Amino acid sequence: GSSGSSGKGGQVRFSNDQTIELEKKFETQKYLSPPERKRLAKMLQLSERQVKTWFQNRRAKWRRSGPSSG
Repeated sequence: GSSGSSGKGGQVRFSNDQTIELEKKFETQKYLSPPERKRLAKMLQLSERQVKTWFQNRRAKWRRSGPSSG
């Protein structure tokens, strides 16, 4: 009962599988060099700007989520 959730917010455009991986990646690396991001956009069928914006914004948020002060 107590259990609960929230969010489902954001003007992001991605697919189920796309999002799944898109995240599983940022986990191992908050960022991604051009060499990869380029190929990734082809693997997940996403766009460079989509793989560059998502991550970028992701970290910006993750930072606050993580205790890592500095």
